[PDB]
Amino acid sequence: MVSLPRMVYPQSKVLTPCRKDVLVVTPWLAPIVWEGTFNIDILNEQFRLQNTTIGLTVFAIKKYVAFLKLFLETAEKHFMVGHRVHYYVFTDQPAAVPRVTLGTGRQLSVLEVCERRFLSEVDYLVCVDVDMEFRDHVGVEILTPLFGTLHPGFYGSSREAFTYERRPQSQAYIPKDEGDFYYLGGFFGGSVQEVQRLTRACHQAMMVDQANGIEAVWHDESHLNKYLLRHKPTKVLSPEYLWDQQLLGWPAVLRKLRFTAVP
Ligand SMILES: [Hg+2]
Ligand SMILES: [Hg+2]
Ligand SMILES: [Hg+2]
Ligand SMILES: [Hg+2]
Repeated sequence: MVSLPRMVYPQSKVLTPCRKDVLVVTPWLAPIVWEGTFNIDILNEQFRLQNTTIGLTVFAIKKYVAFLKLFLETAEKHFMVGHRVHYYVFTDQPAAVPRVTLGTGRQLSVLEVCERRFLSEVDYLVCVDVDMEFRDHVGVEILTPLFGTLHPGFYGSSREAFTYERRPQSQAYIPKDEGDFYYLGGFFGGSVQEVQRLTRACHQAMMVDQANGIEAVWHDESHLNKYLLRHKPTKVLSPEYLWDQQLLGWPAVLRKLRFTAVP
């Protein structure tokens, strides 16, 4: 709760939008994080003064353990650098986890495949897929109670085109006239409490679907979209945060490609 120290930075012009090519705030007043919308120095101050600890979770089973080295090494270069980080690697091959050199204040836990642990060890949880690599800054600008990430292939599409689950028989059902954005199942997070609420909710919904003999079109992702539609995220990350340059190239609208799929 302490006050920020004296800081010197350029003034923001009230009569000058920061980005004139994209939407930077949702209808429920949640910021949409694009390069240029934030001053990382101010945000780093706020979060360091709180001695914020960020948990980063990834599941690496079978052949996916092969992606851990690059994932962890690039995260060390771009993920929450300067802040306390705790990586949680869930895997069926504990011995196959690469020994990556970590910066100070950063640790890694290998869990073989304990929620109570999270509440006690980190302030925020970030959940992503392992077959990725960081290519640019991914920092505290994303931290908030609950956040979703705009899917790179649908940020410019009409909602009718969103690949939401369209069957009323599914708990993830979302009609053609509903929906704000199409979020990625591979990059979401927020406070431990909000994240556990989301996963707990999606777990129950998927069980209901299973019992009813139905499986959502895009599984976990379909349910995450239903959850975020009914519980608006406090921050929305732009496609900068999960991109696939091989399939989508590098649009002018993207000033940075921070987290990407591995070819
Ligand atoms: Hg998680
Ligand atoms: Hg859900
Ligand atoms: Hg689930
Ligand atoms: Hg989910």
